[PDB]
Amino acid sequence: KTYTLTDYLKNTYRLKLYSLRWISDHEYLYKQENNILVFNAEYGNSSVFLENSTFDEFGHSINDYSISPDGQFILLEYNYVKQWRHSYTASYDIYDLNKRQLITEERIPNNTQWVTWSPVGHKLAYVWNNDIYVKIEPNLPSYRITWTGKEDIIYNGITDWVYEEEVFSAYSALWWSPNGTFLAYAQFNDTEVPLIEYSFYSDESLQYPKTVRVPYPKAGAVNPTVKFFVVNTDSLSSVTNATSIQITAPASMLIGDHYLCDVTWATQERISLQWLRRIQNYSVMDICDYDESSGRWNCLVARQHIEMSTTGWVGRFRPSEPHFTLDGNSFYKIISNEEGYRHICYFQIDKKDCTFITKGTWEVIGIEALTSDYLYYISNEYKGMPGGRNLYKIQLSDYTKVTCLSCELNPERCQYYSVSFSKEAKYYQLRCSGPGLPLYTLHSSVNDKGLRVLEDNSALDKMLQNVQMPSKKLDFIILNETKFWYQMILPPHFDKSKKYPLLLDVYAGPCSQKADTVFRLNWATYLASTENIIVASFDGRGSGYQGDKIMHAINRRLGTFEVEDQIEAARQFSKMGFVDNKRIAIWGWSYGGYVTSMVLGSGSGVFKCGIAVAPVSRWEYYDSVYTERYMGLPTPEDNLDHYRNSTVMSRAENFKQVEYLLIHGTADDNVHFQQSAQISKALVDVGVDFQAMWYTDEDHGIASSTAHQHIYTHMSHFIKQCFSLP
Amino acid sequence: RKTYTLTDYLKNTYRLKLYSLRWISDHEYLYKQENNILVFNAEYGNSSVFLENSTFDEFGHSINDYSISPDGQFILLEYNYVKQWRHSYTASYDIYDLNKRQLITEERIPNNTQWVTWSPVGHKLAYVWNNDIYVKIEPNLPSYRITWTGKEDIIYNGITDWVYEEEVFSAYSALWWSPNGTFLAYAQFNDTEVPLIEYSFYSDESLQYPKTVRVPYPKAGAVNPTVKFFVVNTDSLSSVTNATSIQITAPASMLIGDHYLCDVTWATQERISLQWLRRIQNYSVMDICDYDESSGRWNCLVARQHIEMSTTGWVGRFRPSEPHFTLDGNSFYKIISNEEGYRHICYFQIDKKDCTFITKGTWEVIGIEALTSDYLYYISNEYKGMPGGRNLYKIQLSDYTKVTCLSCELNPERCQYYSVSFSKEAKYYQLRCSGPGLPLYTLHSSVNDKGLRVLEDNSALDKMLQNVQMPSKKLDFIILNETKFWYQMILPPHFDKSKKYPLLLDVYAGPCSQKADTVFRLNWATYLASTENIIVASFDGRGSGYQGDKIMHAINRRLGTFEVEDQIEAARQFSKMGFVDNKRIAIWGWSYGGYVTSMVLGSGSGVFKCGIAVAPVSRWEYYDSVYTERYMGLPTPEDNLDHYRNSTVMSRAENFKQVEYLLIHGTADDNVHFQQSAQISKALVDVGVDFQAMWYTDEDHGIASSTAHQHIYTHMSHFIKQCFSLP
Amino acid sequence: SVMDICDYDESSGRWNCLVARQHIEMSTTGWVGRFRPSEPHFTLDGNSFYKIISNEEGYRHICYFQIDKKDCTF
Ligand SMILES: *[C@@H]1O[C@H](CO)[C@@H](O[C@@H]2O[C@H](CO)[C@@H](O[C@@H]3O[C@H](CO)[C@@H](O)[C@H](O)[C@H]3NC(C)=O)[C@H](O)[C@H]2NC(C)=O)[C@H](O)[C@H]1NC(C)=O
Ligand SMILES: *[C@@H]1O[C@H](CO)[C@@H](O[C@@H]2O[C@H](CO)[C@@H](O)[C@H](O)[C@H]2NC(C)=O)[C@H](O)[C@H]1NC(C)=O
Ligand SMILES: CCc1nc(CC(C)(C)C)c(CN)c(-c2ccc(C)cc2)c1CC(=O)O
Ligand SMILES: CCc1nc(CC(C)(C)C)c(CN)c(-c2ccc(C)cc2)c1CC(=O)O
Ligand SMILES: *[C@@H]1O[C@H](CO)[C@@H](O)[C@H](O)[C@H]1NC(C)=O
Ligand SMILES: *[C@@H]1O[C@H](CO)[C@@H](O)[C@H](O)[C@H]1NC(C)=O
Ligand SMILES: *[C@@H]1O[C@H](CO)[C@@H](O)[C@H](O)[C@H]1NC(C)=O
Ligand SMILES: *[C@@H]1O[C@H](CO)[C@@H](O)[C@H](O)[C@H]1NC(C)=O
Ligand SMILES: *[C@@H]1O[C@H](CO)[C@@H](O)[C@H](O)[C@H]1NC(C)=O
Ligand SMILES: *[C@@H]1O[C@H](CO)[C@@H](O)[C@H](O)[C@H]1NC(C)=O
Ligand SMILES: *[C@@H]1O[C@H](CO)[C@@H](O)[C@H](O)[C@H]1NC(C)=O
Ligand SMILES: *[C@@H]1O[C@H](CO)[C@@H](O)[C@H](O)[C@H]1NC(C)=O
Repeated sequence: KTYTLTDYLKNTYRLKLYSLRWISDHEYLYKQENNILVFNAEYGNSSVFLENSTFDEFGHSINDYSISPDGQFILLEYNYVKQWRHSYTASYDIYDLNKRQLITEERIPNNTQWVTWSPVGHKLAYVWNNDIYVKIEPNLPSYRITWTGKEDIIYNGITDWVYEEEVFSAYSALWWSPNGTFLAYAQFNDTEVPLIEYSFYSDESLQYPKTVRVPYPKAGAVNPTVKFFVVNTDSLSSVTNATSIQITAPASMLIGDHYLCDVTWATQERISLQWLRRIQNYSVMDICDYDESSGRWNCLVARQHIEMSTTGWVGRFRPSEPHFTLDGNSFYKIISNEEGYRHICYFQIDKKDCTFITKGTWEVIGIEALTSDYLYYISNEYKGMPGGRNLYKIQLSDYTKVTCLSCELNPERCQYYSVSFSKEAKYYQLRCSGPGLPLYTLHSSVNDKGLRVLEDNSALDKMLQNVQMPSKKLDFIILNETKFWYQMILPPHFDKSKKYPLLLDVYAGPCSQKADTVFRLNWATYLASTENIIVASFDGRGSGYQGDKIMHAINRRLGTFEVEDQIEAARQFSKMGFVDNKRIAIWGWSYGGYVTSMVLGSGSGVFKCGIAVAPVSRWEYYDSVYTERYMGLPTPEDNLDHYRNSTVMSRAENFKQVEYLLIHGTADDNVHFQQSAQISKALVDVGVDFQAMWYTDEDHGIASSTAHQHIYTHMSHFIKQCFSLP
Repeated sequence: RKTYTLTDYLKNTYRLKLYSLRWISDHEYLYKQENNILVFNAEYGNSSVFLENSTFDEFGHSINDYSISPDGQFILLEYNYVKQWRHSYTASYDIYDLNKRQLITEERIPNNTQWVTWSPVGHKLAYVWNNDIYVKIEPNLPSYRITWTGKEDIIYNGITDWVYEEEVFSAYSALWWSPNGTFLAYAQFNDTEVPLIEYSFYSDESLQYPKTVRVPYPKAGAVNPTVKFFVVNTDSLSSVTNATSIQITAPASMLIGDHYLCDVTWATQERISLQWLRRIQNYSVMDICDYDESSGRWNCLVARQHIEMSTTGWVGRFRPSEPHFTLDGNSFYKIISNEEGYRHICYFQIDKKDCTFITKGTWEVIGIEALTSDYLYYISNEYKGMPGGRNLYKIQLSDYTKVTCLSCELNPERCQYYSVSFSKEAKYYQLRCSGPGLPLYTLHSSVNDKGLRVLEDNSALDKMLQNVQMPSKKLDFIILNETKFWYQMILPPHFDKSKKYPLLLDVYAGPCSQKADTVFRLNWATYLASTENIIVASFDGRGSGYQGDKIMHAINRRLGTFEVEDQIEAARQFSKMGFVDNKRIAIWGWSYGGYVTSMVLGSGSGVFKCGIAVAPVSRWEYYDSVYTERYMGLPTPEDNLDHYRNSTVMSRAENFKQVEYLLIHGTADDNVHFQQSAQISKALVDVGVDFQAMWYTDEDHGIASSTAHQHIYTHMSHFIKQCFSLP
Repeated sequence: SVMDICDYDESSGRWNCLVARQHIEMSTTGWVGRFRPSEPHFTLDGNSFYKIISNEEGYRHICYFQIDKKDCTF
């Protein structure tokens, strides 16, 4: 038997996880059953901590919970209503975590946007109607920090649509000081930001469709503006409104449109801020000390470090974050070296030049932990594979003596790692993501030895024994003296003397990686296991984790090299002799939707057919922060010419050679239906037949249980027919 | 050799020729030739060139349409045509003088003018601009502002709001001149509490943010626009003072709740008839209103009121029918359902309560086309007992039993569908013939009744078409409970009853619909029948029109029931007929038809393999109030909510697992909103049924754009071909 | 009246006057200046300037301004 569509859609063969949240440097929590238990590692044992049926009589079903770092209060989250990718709305209730009695008075209000404990003690910070509130005790009246909060126009301590999606990847824009004395926050001003407007059809009982109006800056439009503040949570009278000390952006930033792109505390009294110019090739970091006598914040002009880029933009998606030594007089941050590669720099607060603590033809992925002895980080060095993740440990006292940690713990099963550290890194967890079944293991960083297996996924392993699973290749091809990596999802009982159809699974967007060592049970698994379709993905120009030379390649030049490199990919695959040339398809979601569209638009005649889900159609339609990073401004004096040369509409005439499926959710707040509306219109006008599917009230995820089920069924029907599959 | 292909249909290969004339006097009409516009003498035809097409080019715009003043002195010129809804649009206007030689330059008609009309004699103008009414006594003089209240999307003076345009007046105009252009009567519509349908218009790829279009549109049960009525006196317009308009208020029984103004007809120089309709559309009232000098006001005497009601259904076919006053205005004729339920001509006296019927029978009068003093002229489907035929009749007024069929016999093989254009006092008439053969336009005298000349016999079209293998049309009936129900079939050429043909059921099936008729058409079906060998059939079952009230009011308060079942029963009778492949029977429709199709596909009947729904209604709460409520009453617990509730297509989603479905809809459909199809797709996704969708960006209800018209038919053609396993 | 202080940004090529370097001069008893606001005399480094302004007794005296501080000293 094979891994069917219903198997993927009903999640029969489930990957097991080990999610743990460290309350301390010793103990973590795990939902094992329905209820929460406290685990250790010092003698190794564990005990039952609390039940989801200690709050059975609560009345509601809790969406999430939160522990107050001191361990005295639990914060229960229910009435969850989703907004965008991260933003949402909930009701919150607090318990005296000891007595497990509900805190009855001064309750946190319904319709709260964000809530967060101080890193120590049990202070609260919440956002409600775009305003910031603070609760020193979970049973005392809140202290109202901001008063400017206005729906859709002024966000205090939460992000607007674009800062949520592209800049912070979070709703909240609040940052407590290490020891909970100071609360920093951003305030976003959407006043002149244009609204995207779209209909929401709602339940069928809704007679007249609603119009949703999100302030959303499309490429070139009036962006939001941002101010930054710090407030002292201790000294906080009720007799007088709380005064909030502003920190303005540096001069070189105030001179034109800009973004606040990083917030990192250093000590109780030191905060660091990274600002980005709207043209995202220049970025500045301010370090700001508190003044005990002023009550104010001073960022020294000489202390300003600058992150520049003349080959492309800055960062991978945003400038990298700093990690501060305990004294706060020094920090490490991942940056690009003189020849492309992204490595860790040791900055001395009181000067300009870092020195690189790493070098070579491989990028560092992220800094995971810092002690005053070593520095822990993830990279793709092992076996010079960019699609692999391994955990490394570098000695601060000697930068040349770098010991690996994960790489060889299990080489065959495990080439892709992530790590969750304890509260001071006395222990750490390893998520192995593949290419074998995910493996979760608890280690001690004391003597770097392994403690125990947390999840070896043998349960899933056992019921995958009588399934004919797809296999997976992961290898490079050389193009113009460059290693370009691809992956293949090969059908079981693969026979390279046979000719298999192929689906090119494309994302291809800036700094992407579709060819990795990650193990996945997805739609491609069904396609190979059942339909005997090879599913392949190729990391061409503009993909990530290979240096600035490959990644910046598409700078100001989207819809070119990454599009062209996807076609060349197929040519290479087919010319490996196991591919039916006559049956090659292409598909992608979001950016990949755009690339698929572009390829089917290119007229190369490699591709028989293709699917594009929520594609971009022309870059002016997508949002400023993302689009402008790689494209610039759509003005005649910048890149308006190329914005025009990259629209899918302009290639409508070419879709006559291909069978095409275009799918889009009508309530897609991210990639707007508009984009697909313009593709279809463009196609109609040249007289090309294609398939279409809108999804009423689905967003960019098309993630409703029933919609998800439907879109994959539909696409399966499409691909099979295109492929003459019975 | 060859057949009627898709490109044929789509590229308009075999054109159909019309003869679009405009009467101007009693003996003369206008036609266009080399683009040159000529006047013809009906008696002789010694036709001279009226206005050669070289006069308007250096003038430098696009002459979309034109209009002569009735006295013949001035030509109105329409340009910058920008469409609103079905009828409503906006344009710039220049006036051209024949006598003074050149065009007018001073006090010019505004850009963005909503509507323009001449007085019925002379050369007065009345126009609406920015929802307000203006009058030009002389094309060159300043205009007198009649109304100061008009506010965009809210107060509509002399033009209709969305619903009144589509549903009541089938016009953008709410202006009616008195016969000799002395009085200007108008309606004012208020949409203050009318909710707005809102939808994205996407425009050119150059528009960065989609525009939200917003339109006052009462859905079933929603707050309706209100209506007031006025008459102004144009001869007594003062420059020094604001012109006063006299309000005629609706009768007591109408103000007692929501209502509509449905009809406006001037009777005489100083007499107007107004028909009002209750919101529950089974009770309507006609007011005859006379001017009174010594008061200045208008009086509609209670004793001259005329109630027109229905207990089986609604009043009228779609609206109460219009009066036809005798020259002296003391009497009128109108089509009303009789005691048998058949629509016939009733003769009414202003100063009396009962009418007397002057036609009767098991058939219906379609329209009163002319009324002289010797003859009533009317179109009916009496001939041969074919409800799908239309012929011309004259009633000898002096003895209404003496009736003559003017068109029946002229050419009974070629011609059984007719319409008529009468000259101003009916001295002459154009007869248009629309089927079953090729269209035929003929010009006639009323005195002798002799045919004068063939204006257009489509021989040009006949020439090419005898090389093409064309489908026949069979028009017949089947008997269901000793009731005849008619169908038509577009039969592939060389049709063989030994063979089993795939069948496509072409469905409208709205109230008072008629899909089975004698009209000749060149459509998508002509292609399916000729090229693909699909039998396409249509069937007029219960709810359908021109066959009496018993059949038409059968769906009263019960939409999405009998008209749906009768479509299913049709196909059954069509299989049972012996020349139909059971395994290949599809169904498709547009508007109401799209609703029926969807309702049939979800039926569980299992008769139908696959179906196509274009811009369907999904549930009746989504459609406009005056159409829907005519048939459904209000969606309330007190009226007809349960049935609104049972008659949605969404509640049948589960059953779509049984058919192959294609659901198509334009996004800028202001009529049946894209909403309706959004809710269908969503209901289908929710029960895990696979269907096919196609949205059309910025298209409206007609999906009428050149390229979008071609696209949708090509798309449908592929769906049908696959469903029927055609290569 | 408002004194803007504008710097040439090298990478830009453009000129920029930061709002925090804006200096306001106004009068409640009449017009600002003798016939126009007074001209600034900058110290060599550009960071400071002297200016004749009316003092709180309506007497025109030399005030010492810092580019960043709103308030001067006479
Ligand atoms: C978010 O940004 C908005 C600008 O996009 C800010 O709104 C501006 O603030 C000004 C002061 O409140 C407005 O009015 C000015 O008021 C002064 C008072 O003395 C008058 O002299 C000015 O003539 C007057 N300006 C005008 C043109 O009326 C601005 O008009 C106003 N701009 C807007 C709303 O578009 C918001 O205050 C800001 N919010 C926060 C808290 O940062
Ligand atoms: C259009 O209709 C509205 C009612 O929907 C009328 O507005 C009312 O005006 C009267 C004044 O006599 C007020 O008492 C009401 O409060 C108003 N209603 C609302 C909610 O606006 C208005 O009179 C109508 N306009 C015209 C031209 O007749
Ligand atoms: C991890 C998924 C993701 N995350 C992000 C946000 C970060 C880049 C910060 C991570 C973005 C940027 N909006 C996208 C994205 C969306 C649309 C397009 C045209 C391009 C990129 C995606 C892809 C997706 O939503 O499917
Ligand atoms: C002849 C065209 C037409 N004219 C009219 C207007 C009158 C009935 C007054 C004549 C209407 C009524 N809105 C419709 C119609 C539209 C939608 C629906 C659900 C039902 C009926 C159509 C059908 C169409 O638009 O194709
Ligand atoms: C929130 O929900 C409802 C208000 O409709 C009410 O029963 C309850 O008191 C509210 N609770 C809080 C925490 O304010
Ligand atoms: C705080 O500020 C707001 C408006 O700025 C004001 O209305 C309110 O009274 C103030 N509250 C206190 C306690 O001063
Ligand atoms: C209408 O439009 C044209 C072109 O903009 C212009 O010549 C004319 O003066 C405008 N207005 C009037 C009053 O017709
Ligand atoms: C007529 O009425 C309008 C609006 O009521 C008023 O403003 C105006 O004074 C009058 N028009 C003239 C010019 O007499
Ligand atoms: C038009 O009709 C009105 C009202 O009957 C009357 O005053 C006038 O005589 C008529 N004018 C002409 C020219 O017929
Ligand atoms: C008989 O009456 C009608 C005739 O119009 C027919 O369509 C229907 O099937 C029958 N009715 C019932 C309920 O038997
Ligand atoms: C960033 O990009 C621009 C546009 O290509 C380029 O001219 C320059 O290198 C950078 N601009 C600035 C102001 O730093
Ligand atoms: C400037 O003058 C105006 C008008 O005389 C007056 O309202 C105001 O007092 C003055 N403003 C200032 C800033 O003194």
